[PDB]
Amino acid sequence: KNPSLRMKWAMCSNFPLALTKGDMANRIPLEYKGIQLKTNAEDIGTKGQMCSIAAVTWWNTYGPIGDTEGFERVYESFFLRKMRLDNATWGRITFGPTSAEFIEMLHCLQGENWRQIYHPGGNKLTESRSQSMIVACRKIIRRSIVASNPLELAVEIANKTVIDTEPLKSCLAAIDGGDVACDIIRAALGLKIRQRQRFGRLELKRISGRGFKNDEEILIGNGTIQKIGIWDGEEEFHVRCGECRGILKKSKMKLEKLLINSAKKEDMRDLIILCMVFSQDTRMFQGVRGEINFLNRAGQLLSPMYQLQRYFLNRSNDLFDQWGYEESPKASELHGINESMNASDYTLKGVVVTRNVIDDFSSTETEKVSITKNLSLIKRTGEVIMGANDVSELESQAQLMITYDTPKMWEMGTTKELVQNTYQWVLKNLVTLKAQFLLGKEDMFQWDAFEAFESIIPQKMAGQYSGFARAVLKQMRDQEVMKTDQFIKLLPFCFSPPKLRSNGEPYQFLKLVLKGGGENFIEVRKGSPLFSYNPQTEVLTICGRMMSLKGKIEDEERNRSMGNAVLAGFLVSGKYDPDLGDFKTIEELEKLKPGEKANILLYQGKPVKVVKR
Amino acid sequence: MNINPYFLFIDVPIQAAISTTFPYTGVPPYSHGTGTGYTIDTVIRTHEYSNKGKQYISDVTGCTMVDPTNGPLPEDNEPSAYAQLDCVLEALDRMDEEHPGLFQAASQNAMETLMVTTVDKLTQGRQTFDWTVCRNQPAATALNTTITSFRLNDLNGADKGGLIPFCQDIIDSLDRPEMTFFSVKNIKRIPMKVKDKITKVEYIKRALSLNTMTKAIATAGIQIRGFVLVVENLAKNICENLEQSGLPVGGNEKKAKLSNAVAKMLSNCPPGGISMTVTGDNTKWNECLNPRIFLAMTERITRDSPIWFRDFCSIAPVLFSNKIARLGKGFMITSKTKRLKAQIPCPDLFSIPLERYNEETRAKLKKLKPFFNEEGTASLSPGMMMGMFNMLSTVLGVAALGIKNIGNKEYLWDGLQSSDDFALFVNAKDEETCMEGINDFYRTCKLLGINMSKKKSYCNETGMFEFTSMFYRDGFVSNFAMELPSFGVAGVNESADMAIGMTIIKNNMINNGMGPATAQTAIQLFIADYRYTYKCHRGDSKVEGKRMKIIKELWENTKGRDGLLVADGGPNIYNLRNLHIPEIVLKYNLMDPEYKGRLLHPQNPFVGDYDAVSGTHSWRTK
Amino acid sequence: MDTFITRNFQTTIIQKAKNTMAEFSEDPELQPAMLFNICVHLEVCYVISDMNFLDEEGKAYNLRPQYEVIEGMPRTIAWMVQRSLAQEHGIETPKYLADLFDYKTKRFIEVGITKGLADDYFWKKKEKLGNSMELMIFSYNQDYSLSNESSLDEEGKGRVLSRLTELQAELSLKNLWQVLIGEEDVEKGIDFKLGQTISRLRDISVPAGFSNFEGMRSYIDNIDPKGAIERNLARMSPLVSVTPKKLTWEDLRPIGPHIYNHELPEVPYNAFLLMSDELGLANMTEGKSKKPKTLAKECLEKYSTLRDQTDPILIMKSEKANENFLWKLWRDCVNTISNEEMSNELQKTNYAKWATGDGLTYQKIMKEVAIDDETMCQEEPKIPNKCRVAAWVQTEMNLLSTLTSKRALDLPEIGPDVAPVEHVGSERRKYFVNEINYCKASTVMMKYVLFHTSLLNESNASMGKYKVIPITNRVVNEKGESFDMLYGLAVKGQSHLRGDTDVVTVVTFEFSSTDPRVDSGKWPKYTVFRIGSLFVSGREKSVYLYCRVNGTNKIQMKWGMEARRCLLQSMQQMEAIVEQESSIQGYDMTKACFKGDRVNSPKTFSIGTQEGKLVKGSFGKALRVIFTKCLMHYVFGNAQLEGFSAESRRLLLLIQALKDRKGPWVFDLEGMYSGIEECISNNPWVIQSAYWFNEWLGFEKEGSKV
Ligand SMILES: [Mg+2]
Ligand SMILES: [Mg+2]
Ligand SMILES: [Mg+2]
Repeated sequence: KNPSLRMKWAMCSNFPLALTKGDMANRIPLEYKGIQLKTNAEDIGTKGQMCSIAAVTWWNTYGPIGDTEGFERVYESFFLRKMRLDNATWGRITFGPTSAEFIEMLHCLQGENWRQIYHPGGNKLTESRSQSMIVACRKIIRRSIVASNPLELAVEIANKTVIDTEPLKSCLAAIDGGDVACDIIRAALGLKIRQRQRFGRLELKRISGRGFKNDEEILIGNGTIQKIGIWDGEEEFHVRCGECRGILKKSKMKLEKLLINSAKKEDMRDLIILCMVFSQDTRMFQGVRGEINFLNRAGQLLSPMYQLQRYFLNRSNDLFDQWGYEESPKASELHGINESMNASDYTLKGVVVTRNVIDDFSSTETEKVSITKNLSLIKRTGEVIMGANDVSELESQAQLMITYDTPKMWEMGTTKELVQNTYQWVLKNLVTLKAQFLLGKEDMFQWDAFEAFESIIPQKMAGQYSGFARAVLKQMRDQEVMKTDQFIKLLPFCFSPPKLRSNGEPYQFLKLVLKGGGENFIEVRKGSPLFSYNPQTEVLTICGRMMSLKGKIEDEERNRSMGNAVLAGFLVSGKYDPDLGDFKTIEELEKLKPGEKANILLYQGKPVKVVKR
Repeated sequence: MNINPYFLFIDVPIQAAISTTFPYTGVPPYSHGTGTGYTIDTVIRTHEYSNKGKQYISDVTGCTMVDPTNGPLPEDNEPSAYAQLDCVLEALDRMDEEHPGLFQAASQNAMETLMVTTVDKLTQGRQTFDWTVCRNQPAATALNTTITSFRLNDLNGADKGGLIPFCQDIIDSLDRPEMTFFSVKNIKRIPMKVKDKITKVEYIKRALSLNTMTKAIATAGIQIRGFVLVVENLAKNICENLEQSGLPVGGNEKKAKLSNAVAKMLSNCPPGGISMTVTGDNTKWNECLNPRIFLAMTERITRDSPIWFRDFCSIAPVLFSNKIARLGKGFMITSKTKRLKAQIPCPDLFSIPLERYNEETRAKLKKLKPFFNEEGTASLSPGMMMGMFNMLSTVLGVAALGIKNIGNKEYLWDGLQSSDDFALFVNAKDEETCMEGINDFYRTCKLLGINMSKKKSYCNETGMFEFTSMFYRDGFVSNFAMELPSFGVAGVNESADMAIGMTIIKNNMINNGMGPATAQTAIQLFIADYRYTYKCHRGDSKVEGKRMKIIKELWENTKGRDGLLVADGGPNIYNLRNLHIPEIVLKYNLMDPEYKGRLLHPQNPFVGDYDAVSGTHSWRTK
Repeated sequence: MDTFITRNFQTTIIQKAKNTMAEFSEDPELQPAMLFNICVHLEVCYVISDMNFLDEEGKAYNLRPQYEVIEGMPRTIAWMVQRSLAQEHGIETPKYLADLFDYKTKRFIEVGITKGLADDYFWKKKEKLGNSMELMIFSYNQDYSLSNESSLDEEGKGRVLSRLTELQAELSLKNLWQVLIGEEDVEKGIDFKLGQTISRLRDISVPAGFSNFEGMRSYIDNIDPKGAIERNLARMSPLVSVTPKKLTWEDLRPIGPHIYNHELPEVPYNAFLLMSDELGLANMTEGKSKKPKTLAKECLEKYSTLRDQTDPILIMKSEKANENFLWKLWRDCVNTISNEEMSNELQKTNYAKWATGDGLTYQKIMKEVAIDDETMCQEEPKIPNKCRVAAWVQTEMNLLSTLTSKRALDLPEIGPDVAPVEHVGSERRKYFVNEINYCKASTVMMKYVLFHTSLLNESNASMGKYKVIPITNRVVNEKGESFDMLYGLAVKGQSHLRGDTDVVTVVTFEFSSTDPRVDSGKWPKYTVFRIGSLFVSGREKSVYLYCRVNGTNKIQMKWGMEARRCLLQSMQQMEAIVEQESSIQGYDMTKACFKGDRVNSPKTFSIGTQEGKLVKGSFGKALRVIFTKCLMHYVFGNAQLEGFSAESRRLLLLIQALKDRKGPWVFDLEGMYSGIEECISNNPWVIQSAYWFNEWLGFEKEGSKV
């Protein structure tokens, strides 16, 4: 009644797996490199041959290669599930108080106290170019926002971004579509974009009226005073949101008219909510009975208008409840919608659907807007038209491979592609890096590749790691000759300022761990799953992608011992003397008095001896 | 500084702070209420609450039956089994009034499902008593033994396939003058099958017997499962249409039920009035509910049904009103000076003077003597031993919650029922009338046989309560106990085990309210257990073994290492979003063509719920 | 199958039939033949009813039809319509759910579809139903059976037979005629008869006041019970009442005050292994996994002085212990581990039989001899002692929540995060493991789990002999070094049985640096020898060996192995705290709770008292305290602790209601307190929990006034 223990014991047995009889069953060798894969035993009556799990390993490694055509056809449902998952778009996760394609993701969509917004995808492959362009622009904006002087970083990254094979600038200039992020990037690169006011997902084009912002202290439903710039006077705009459009006529803290056309229910709801929030109706302000402290990915506090926008997008019922209701006229063209966007005469107060098609404002209006430091676009008149706050937060995977040839984007790796890129960058610039290093100049540590590398070093230990690496490099340079492999391995860690202990010496380490451990570590004195080197074949295997290291090596850095650059302040001396004691822990090594001797174990079979300087 | 854990409550609500106080939902290894002493205690307690009612002798079995129903009303606040039939009937009539056609629809649906059910269905349950061997056997084993022994007696109903003929044979076997069966005897020993015979009365006692469990403390035989199935189906059909019923619910819709109940009660409060909620506990729920009341409930529910279905439904409460409790292994008497021990079985409990039992057991036996049959079994006519009629008991509770008023007073009550757990809500004008309503509900419950716990139930203004271990406070919801994943692997095969583990984590975060971080940690722990059990650590690791030696070579040879399965030393790519996709399907696109061909070889010699892709890892073990 | 059903039946019919089937069947998609039958039945019903019409007085042409369709709709509504029609037309309501209602003759109608032949299915339906309702039987082959002449005419008949012929031809030519099932099989079983034994048992299962089951049946079926509840409530005694009382702070008194009685003994340590007093002998390695015997061998080689100590210096002795037996067992374990054999078998099995006390087992005899022997009596139950608070539980809580230099947790990886919820979970896990990686409780939990795993692994065929199970662990420090830690050796006894609950004796000898005489009342269950001295950082520490004869079983071994779920328990509790915090806002508050944002400062908790004043700490300290509390709850778990934790929840919720100003009311507060207090006898965790609850309740009382 304990299957787990039974199976654990069975796997520890010799031949626990039943084996069939046939040509393929007889292709398994009796034993591989001393491992008995199949039993050479004949059962008395059953004639049942057995094998070891090592037999399955051998079959998967060297066994005959069968044909794998039509495999996707048989298991089509599972591949459809994977396709739906991969093509899906992820929104935002909200805390506090169904199609079969959604029940699959129920575990990742609905929680007891949280809810995840999820838009399923699949076979939306026609417009891959525009989708990839918008994904790239959104990622660039997100990266640049968290940086001081976002405009400079955004323009620098956007020039080094390639979608499939065409530069992002070419895609932006050609496609002409996109979203707020695409427009921001275009105006950052000096291109031209269509002229529309932006409030979240709402595109506005004034067609009559005037407004003047007045600073005021308004009270909200939750009972707090907020400083808002209110719009006074009667204004009329053409409003659009996704596939829905309409006309909004508003006045001071009041929505007069909101004519719209039938469209997607979610899109219509978003349009109506954004129109209510933009109207600045006091009826909207009074409906805020929660807490509005939403921040942005930069960590800063959203402005009050966007605070209310986010709140009411999350909690739409709180507004429709405190929005009142009325009865629409029986005109054939005119209609009305309830809180659920249905056909009901009991419609919202000030909102009305219509049958006649409303002409879109999206005429060709290519213009050259001005972009400020914080990714805000302003007309020649000085009025801000869009900003970073209006960029959609939806996330999806690009249908075309996008490559950002810049270290600033390396942070979007998996902590293994980041290491791969960083170490390949060191190897490519190894000659120049070493030439600069052998001059007493240390600005090399400030390069952007090491900036990206520091993003995976534990913040607690980053200073100590950097101090140890810098001390080891200085020892390898000044007082002794250099070892190229250790120089490459320990250079990236040098970015952070040293965090030397009170003793005036660096923290000694046996391994340097990175984010997402288990196998993400660098051995200071031995090969690692993320960085290994062959001292004789001159091969630098980074994550199993062996790269040659011919020429950059030196003849004098081969006879030298690996133990000269394994601990800061310790230089190899003597040999493996079994008189001082066992292989001392690092703890003894830091505590050792200067000039003393110690024993070390570089790896399995290479003892050495060192002396503190 | 002295660390006080309880000070966490000074900064966090107690509902959030006591989340998952128990990491399990099963019985611990130490809190085991099993033994002859516990069974005798249950019998004495059950008859204690009904000793003011009728008592007579059974004309069929000869046991001493006690009937509390329609007995005198209680005069104190002790547990009472003296439910009044008229009050139960009025509650059920009002429940039918509030839901027109619900009783009829439930009866018809249960009847149709019964007409479609097959004898094979009495094999999905837990251990069952076996009269042939007088021992607990798995449902399939007991069913097969009963079918064979019935064929021995010329009762062939299981062959027809339908469950109704099998139940007909079950109840007709009660009229046989004497029943012959196959008994397994350790005749060195060996389990040899012999043709044994018993008389009608002994067989009747065996069919009404409920053995004690050792690994619910009582188990029933196969004679009653067929009828309990239909009775519980009828009860569930009634329960799923009641807004108060909350037992069938599970997952994120349980929180929805709690929130909807709270909001509905708050909205209907009188302007300027007060709404209170009582977190309720029931005392001796199992020991104070009578099978006679359940017979009356089934009779009222199936009023308009055809008589055959009415009788079929009445059979189960009939068989549980005449039940016999087997008292277990017996006691153990030891001589300290002689260093000797011996187990006195149940038939020989009174074969020695009671002065040789400790005080508590001596008193227990003194009280048990009247109801002690001279075979090691006691008579337990009143009470519902353990969970056997959970749906029907929930129906009775919800019927109690449907009265809503007494004497047309200034209060209205509603609530949630989950069998013996419940929450009450009372709307009135002030706390005084609210407590008046709570008192009236307590008295009505007493009249119905339900005993609210005063020592465990309490009250406070609506907006915070607990239901079925789920704490609700201002919308936020927490759980007191959660069955966190056990440790190990399912043990089927390395291909299936990954699917089973990932499905377990997925269902835990769907139903049991597991969080993202907890689920990711569970994934990590399961992968650790998987790699430990199947010796399939990563190919780039430094681990020695027979299979790991070849896994390392496979790692070195393969180029698309991210496509290798975990069983092949490949990386683990499971996260929250992709717990429903087989790992072969996940890694197909990244698999090397040669490795994919070898693994997906239709002619490999190894192959010979959860979703898995057949391959060299879907092997078999003898 | 689904393709044909979609093609030959309109969407409305298919959905209605699917609903009708799903009402009674929990696996509707596993039996499409039934679906075929119901959709055909609905087609026939519509054909009968859709066309035939009527008018006001008698015209069989307005919009009044002559057929009312009760089928195809939810049964709840169907039963209401059936009862309403029967009552309105003064006719009886059939006990079944009819298919149609004929308005010309005012009769319920049942229509049947027969594969074999009509006039045979007709009589079966007559037997099932009888004179309750008329019948219309139409067969696949041209045939019909009607019980009335004024019923369906020839045109509707021709339409329905044409439909049946089309379906039959399609089934025949698409090889699905084998799947068809006659309606008879759905009705299988209506002849259910009660025997003589079951009838007599039924007659004597009726409540008081009924002679036989027929009287009860008639009484329930005919008597209107209106007014029974109020009738019985008016004549019920006033003494039956909840007796509610408005709870106040003054009602909440300290629980289990007897724990403050200084005349009682203080609780002794009774956990399986030493938690905070543990001392592990450390030996660095390269991370390579080793056999437990080899790990112990190398660790004992590194410490030869302790291993070679052959004479005992007894420091403390348990009252009933035999220091000679224990020391000889310890020496046997050391010799067995140090030997070159690949087995962990003890050499002196016969001596170990009596050293562990396994030979002192009572001899089972025949029940007859025992019955005759008047000196054999049942033993009185062991009443758990009543003990007072001991400072060692508070010290254990203080020490186990601190950070150490070693971490025993190394968990595998998971796929990359792509969804925001996954990023939330990853961030939460990052903070949790950062705060918990080097907690002492983590290493203690891993030691417990590994020890119980070793105990269970050695029960395959080694339950009939004496083994030595090293108490081992593997840890890693911040510098990346890996150590094997040996905390002692345990000899695992032998149970001749294999019942999964038979007691197996484990004699544990654990290293420690704690003088047992400093806290005398903590160690009455242990016999302690001073086995040597150790140097750690130039400081000499005495090394004692705590020896104890404990017992366990396979279930307890599995439970101790499961003890690793305290990690998931703490993760879930932290998640619940963070989710409660983020419900007030609309976004995840993990970073704000842990590190603090620009708007939200880092969250702080009250972690204890220093000299009677509240002391605050970060969320990491609170996390460590939560983990330690979970670990101690698991280690000290028993019936008393389970009862205490299940019962004090109600008091805590009452206190929460008092704090929230929800105006709690209680019916039996003294009953609550007695139920809580009956569990405070000798469990150290329960007694310390009562102490902590009393202290925190005093603090809450004081803070309520302000
Ligand atoms: Mg319950
Ligand atoms: Mg409750
Ligand atoms: Mg029908």
